[PDB]
Formats: sequence, structure tokens, C-alpha cells
Amino acid sequence: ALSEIKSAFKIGFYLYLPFVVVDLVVSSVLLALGMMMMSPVTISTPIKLVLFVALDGWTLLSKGLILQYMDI
Amino acid sequence: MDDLVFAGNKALYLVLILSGWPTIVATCLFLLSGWYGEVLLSYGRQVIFLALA
Amino acid sequence: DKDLLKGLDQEQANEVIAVLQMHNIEANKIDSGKLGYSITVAEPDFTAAVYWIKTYQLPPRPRVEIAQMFPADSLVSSPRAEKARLYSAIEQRLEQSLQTMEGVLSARVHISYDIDAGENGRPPKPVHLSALAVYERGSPLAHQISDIKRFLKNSFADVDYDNISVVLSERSDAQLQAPGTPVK
Amino acid sequence: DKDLLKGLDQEQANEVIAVLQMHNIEANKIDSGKLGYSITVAEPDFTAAVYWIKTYQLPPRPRVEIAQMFPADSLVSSPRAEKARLYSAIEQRLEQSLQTMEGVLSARVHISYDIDAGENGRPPKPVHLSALAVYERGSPLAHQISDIKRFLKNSFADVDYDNISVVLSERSDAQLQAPGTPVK
Amino acid sequence: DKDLLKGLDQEQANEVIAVLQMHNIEANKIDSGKLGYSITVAEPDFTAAVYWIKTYQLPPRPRVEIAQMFPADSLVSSPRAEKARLYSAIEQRLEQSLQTMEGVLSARVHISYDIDAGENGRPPKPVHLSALAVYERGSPLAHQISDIKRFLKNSFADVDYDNISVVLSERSDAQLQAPGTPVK
Amino acid sequence: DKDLLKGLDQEQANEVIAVLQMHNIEANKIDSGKLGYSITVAEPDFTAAVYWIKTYQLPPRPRVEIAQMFPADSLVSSPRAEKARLYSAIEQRLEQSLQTMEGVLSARVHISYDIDAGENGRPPKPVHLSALAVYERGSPLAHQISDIKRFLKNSFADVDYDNISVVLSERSDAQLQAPGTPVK
Amino acid sequence: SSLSKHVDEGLDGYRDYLIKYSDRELVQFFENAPSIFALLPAY
Repeated sequence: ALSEIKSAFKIGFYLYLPFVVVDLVVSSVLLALGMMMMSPVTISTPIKLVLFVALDGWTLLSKGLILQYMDI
Repeated sequence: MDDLVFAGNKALYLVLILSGWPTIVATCLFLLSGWYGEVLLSYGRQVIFLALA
Repeated sequence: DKDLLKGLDQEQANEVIAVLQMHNIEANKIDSGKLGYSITVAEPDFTAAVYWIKTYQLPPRPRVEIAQMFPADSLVSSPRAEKARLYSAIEQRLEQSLQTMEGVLSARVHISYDIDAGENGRPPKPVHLSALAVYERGSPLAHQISDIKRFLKNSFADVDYDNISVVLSERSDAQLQAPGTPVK
Repeated sequence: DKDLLKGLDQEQANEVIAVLQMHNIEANKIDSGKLGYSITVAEPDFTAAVYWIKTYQLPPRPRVEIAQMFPADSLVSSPRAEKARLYSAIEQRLEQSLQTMEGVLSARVHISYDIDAGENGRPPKPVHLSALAVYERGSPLAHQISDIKRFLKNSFADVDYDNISVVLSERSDAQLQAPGTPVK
Repeated sequence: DKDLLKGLDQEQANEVIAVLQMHNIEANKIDSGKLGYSITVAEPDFTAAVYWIKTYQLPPRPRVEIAQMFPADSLVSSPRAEKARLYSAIEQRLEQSLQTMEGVLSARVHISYDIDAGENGRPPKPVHLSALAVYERGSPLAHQISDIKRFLKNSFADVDYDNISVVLSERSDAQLQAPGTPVK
Repeated sequence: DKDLLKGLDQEQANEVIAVLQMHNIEANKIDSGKLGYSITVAEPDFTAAVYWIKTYQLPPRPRVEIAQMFPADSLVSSPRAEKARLYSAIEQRLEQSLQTMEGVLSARVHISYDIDAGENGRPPKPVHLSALAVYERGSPLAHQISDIKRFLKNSFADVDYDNISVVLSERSDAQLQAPGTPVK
Repeated sequence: SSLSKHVDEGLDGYRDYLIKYSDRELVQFFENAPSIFALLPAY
């Protein structure tokens, strides 16, 4: 269970990394315009979940975690 | 931890390239709309191959 | 000097002249600088020259490859579109290696395309190759189908000898003499 | 000297003249610089040449391809618009390789399209081919079914010998003599 | 002096001259500065030189590699593009290492590529190789097929002795005498 | 007075001359400034020299290393690219260390590349090596294969004597006399 | 499994429902490694 929580926090950090870049590419263009008071969370959240459905990661994670144990 | 280092520095490399390219350009949005979704979708396509395998 | 085709290029006009000279009419390639080339025939040979243009479908289209439909500058590159360029550079390289044999003048190689084998739950199918070739006159072209069938076999993952199909042939009779001017 | 067509293309005017010259009427191709060519015919031949324009549906439309309905410059490409641009270039490369055989002048291949098997869980089905060819006359065109069928059978993953349909024919009689001027 | 080709490269002109001099027609190579090279022949050798241009498919295309489709200056490279760029430099290095043997004048080496490597959960398959070679004449080219197989076997992880196919041959007869100008 | 190649490099032009002088024809290494070298041959020795250019595939291409596809000048690099950049420097260091033996004039070493088996739970396979060499004549080259395998065995992790293959050969005959100018 | 052979026909109305709205690239995937336990993680 100790090596399983370590591997789950490593895979869970891997997923975390792309979105972080997705956030600052919204706040960069919003600071490039004159919308410094507008919060970026209403524009970053639409392009956070089209990156997840075009990549359709609900099937990619579910097939990969089965393929780490089982075999076909 | 080398795949933790490579994936942890490709993110900072893409922030410098993508968020910093219309800084030097603006110092036109339809030509920059199709470029960002190609790189973010390919970096997410690579990080699962480094994650689940 | 009635013109029938103009604005062609270097590789198309050298095909139209090589076709018309086979049927006893002579042509004239005239350069025009930036406007390409032009081809003129004589007035007695004009009626037949339009007939062999319509029959042989001249001028030829440029040859197509699968890698041109998926260009590298398309910065969004699917895994569906990366194996189509990997197949299309293998079938462009196997036919460049078939022409360096003993007697081969031209060749063409086709590979079966499977692209969706990575996203479904099914295993991928076998690979099917097919090849055409043209040999020199005087060659034993019956025993030379086992060298192409042996060279093509273990260049992929696992193909059989009944999954390769080689249809080869000899070249035509050579054209050497001049067509001759229409005397009037 | 009554014109009947103008503004035509280079390959369109060669298809109008080769149709009119087959039926004993002669036409004049006149270039106009930027506004294309133009075809004029004589006054006793104007009634016949209008009838063959109506009958043969001239001038010819440009030939259509399936890869033109899905242009590659679009920002969003479906799996359907990528599978159709793949098959629409395999279909052109196969008919470009059929013309380099020993005796073929023109050819046309048709690949069966499969679209709605990828988005849902339905499995794909067997792919069907179809062909047309024009052979040089004096050739035994009954024995050449098996060479085209053998070449097409190994260019895809799973085809049968009764899933390939080849319909071919010999070419027409040659038109070599001039039409002739209408005297009065 | 009729003009056959113009605008060629440097090594595109040495192939056309070496082909035309094999068939008793003499060509002249003329440099034109920035616009490339040009090749002119005599007048009675024209209708015989366009036939060998159409037959031998001259001018030569540049030889294609698998590493040209996947450029290194992309922003992100897939694990498929890194293994295709690996295997293309391995078969480019094994081809240059085969030319330094005792007797080999030229060679070509093909490796089987893995395309669906990581997208399945399946382990990769065995590796197949193939090779072609051209030897100096006077050599026993049946015993020299057992040295290239020994050299190519343990240059990879695990290939068998029946997954390698070597097809090699001796070179053609030497052309050392001048063609000759056509007296008229 | 007639030119074969121009715009060459230094090592290219120093190898076309060494090939032409083997076959009783002589050339000239004419410098041109910053435009690179150029090679001219005499008029009776022009027809044979184009034949040996086409046969030996001259000018020589630059030698390819595996470290050139994964450059070190990039900012972020994959572990697959760092492994393929490491094995391509051990592959060159063992080649430069083989030239310091007693008698070796040139040598080449190939290493079995394994990059995709390091990530999964399957262990990496045993590594294979293969080498070529050219010895000075008068040497007993049957006994000198046992120390090349002894030097190459325990310079890696775990190889056997069956995974190393050495194919070596003596150097050719010396070329010391001048070719001779074509007298007329 | 005798009177447990009554319920496998009772769940047929739920089983024709769990095929129409699930993909058959995930239906067989949790089988070859239609069952009632092999379609709920895919639906």
C-alpha cells in the first residue's frame, strides 16, 4: 500500500502538469489585452475539458490502468 | 526520476515558447488559434505514454 | 505550325514528344521563358495528333503519393496521420531499391494500409504487398520472380509467399529512326 | 465563322475538337490571351456541331475526386475526413499504377468507402474494388482479367476474387484522315 | 543542337550522360550558372534520345529516407517519430558500413519498422532485415553471401538466420569507348 | 578540359581522384576559392570517367552517426534520446580504439540498440556487437580475430563470444605508378 | 444455479439497454482479458 500510494501520486502528478500550462496561456493573453481585472477561471475552464475530450482520457486512463496489471 | 525531470521541464519550455511568442509578436488571432491546440494536445498525448507505461 | 498544347513543363513535354514520335508524326518543342513550353505539329498531322492526345490522356498529371495528403506543416498530427507517412515513405523507398536490380528499368510497390489497428481492441491484420516491374529484352523473366518474392518477404513483420503478388513484363520495341517530314 | 464556344480551357478545347473531327466537321481553335480559347465552325456545319454539343454534353466538366470535399487546410479534421482523404489518394495511386502495364491506355479504380464503423462499436466489413480499362487493339483481352485481378488482390488487407469487378474494352478505330472543307 | 533537359542539378546530369552514352548517342553538358545545367544532343539522335528518357524515367528523383518525414525541429516528438528516426539512421549507417567490404561497390539495407509498438499492450515482434549488393566481377558471389549474413545477424537484439535475405549480383560490362559523332 | 564535378568538398575531391587514378585515367584538383574544389578530366578520358562516377556513386556522402538525429543543442531531451546519444558515443570510441592495434588501418563497430525494453517490466536483452577491419598484407589474419573478440568482450555489461562477429580483410594492392596522359 | 437460472433471463431487459448506449470497443475489452459485470464499467 505504501508503494501503491507512491505510484498513485506519481501518475496523479503526471496528469497535473499539462493543465498548469493551459492556465498561464490564458492569463498571458488576458494580460496581453486590457482585461487585467477579469478573472481567467471563466476562460481557462472551457479549454481545460476540450483537451480532455479530444484526447478522450476517460478511456485512456481506464485502459492503461488495466494494462498495468492484466493482459489480453 | 528522469521522466519526472523531462516532463517537468517540457512544461516550463512550452510556457516560454507559447505564452512568450505573441509577446515578441505584439511588441491577428485566427492564425494563433490553431497552433496552441496542436501542442497542448500532443504534450498531453506524450505525458500519458510516460505515465501509464 | 498549329499549336495544340502550351504552358506545359519539362517532364510533360518530353512525354508528349515521346508519344507522338512513336506514331510517325514529328513535333516541335518551343521554349517561352517563364510561360513554360509549347508543342507544335504540322497541318497534315494535326488531325491525328489531337486523336492521340485524347487517346493517351496527355498531358500527364503529376504522380501522387499518400504523404502529400498529410503534410508535415499540419502542426496537429494524429496517430492516424503518422502511420500514413511512415507507410508512404516505405513504399517510396522499396521501389527505389527495386530499380537497382539486374535488368529492372521501372518498378512500383503497393502496401496495404491499416491505420485504426491501434485504437480498437482488435489485433492488427497481416501485411499485403504488390509489385509491378519492367525488365530488359532477353532476360529469363520467369525465374526472376523468386528474387523479388524473396527480397520483399522479410522486409516487414510477418508476410507469407501467397500475400505477395508480382506482375512483371518486358519493354516494348525500341524507337530509333526519324518520323520524317510530311512532303507536299 | 460562327462561334459556338469561347472561354474554354486548354484540355477542354482539345476535347471539343476531337469530338467534332470524328464526325466530318472541322473546327478552328483561336487563342484569346487571358480569356481562354474559342472554337469556331463553318456555316453549313453549324447545325450539326450544335447537335453534337447537346448530345455529348460538351464542354467537359473537370473530373471530381473525393479528397476535394474535405480540404486539408481545415482546423478540425474528423476521423471520417481523414479516412476519406486516405482512400481518395489510394484510389488515385492505383489507377496511376494500372496505366504502366503492358497494353493499358486508360484505367479507373473505385474503392468501397467505410465511414460509420469507426465512431461506434460496429466492426468494419470487407472492402470491395472495381475497375475499368481500355486496352490497345489486337490484344487478347480475355486473358488479361487475371493479371489485373492478381495485382489488385494483394493491395488491401482482405479482398476476395469475387469481390473484384473488372470491366474492360478495346479502343475505337483510329481517326487519321482530315475532315475536309465544305465547298458550295 | 536540340535541347533535351535544362535546369538540372549536378548529379542529375551525370546520370543522364551515363545512360545516353551506353546507347551510342553523345550528349553535351552546358552549365548556365545559377539556373543549373543543360544537356543537348545532335539532330539525328533526338528521336532516339527521347525514347530512352521516357524508358529510363530520367531525370532521377532524390533518394528518399524515413527520417525526412519526421523533422527534428518539431516542438514535440512522439515515441513513434523517435523510433522511426532511430531506425532510419541505423539502416543508413549499416549501408555505408557494407560498402567498405572486400568487393562491394554499392549496397542497400532495409529493416522492418514497428508502427503499433506502444499503442498495444503486446510486446514487439522479431526484427527482419534485407540487403542488396553489387560486386566487382571475377568474384565467387555464391560464397560471399555467408559473410553479410554473419555481419548482419548480431548487429541487433535477436534476429534469426532465416529472417535475413541477401540478393546480390555482379556489375554490368564496362563502357570505356567513345560513342562517336553522327556523320551526315 | 571537360569537367565532371564542381563545387566539391575537400575530402570529396580527395577521393574522386583516388578512384580515377586506379583505372588509368588522370584528373586535376582545381581550386576555386570559397566555391569549393572542382575536378576536370581529359577529352578521351571523359566517357570512361562518367561510367566510373555512376558505378562507384561519387561524390561520397558524409558519414552518418546516430547522435546527429538527437542533437545535444536542444533544450529538453527524452530519456530515449539520451540513451541513443550515449550508445552512439561508445560506438565511436570503440572504433577509434580499434585503429591503435598492431596492423589495423581502419575499423568499424556496430552496437545493438535497445531503448524500448528499458521502460517495461521485461528486462533488457543481452547486447550484441559486430566489427569490420582492414589489415596490412603479410599478416596472419586467422589468429588476429581472437584478440579483437577478447578486447570487445568485457568492454560492456554482459556479452558472450557468440554475440560478437568480426569480418575482416587485407588491404588491396598498392597504386604507385602514374596513370599517363592520352597521347594524340 | 438452478433457481439462479431464473434471474439471468430477468436481467435481459437491462442487458439490451446496456449495449445500445455503450461502445463495443470497451464491451469486449473487459471480457477477452456479453456479461452483466463486463458492461457496467463500460457504460
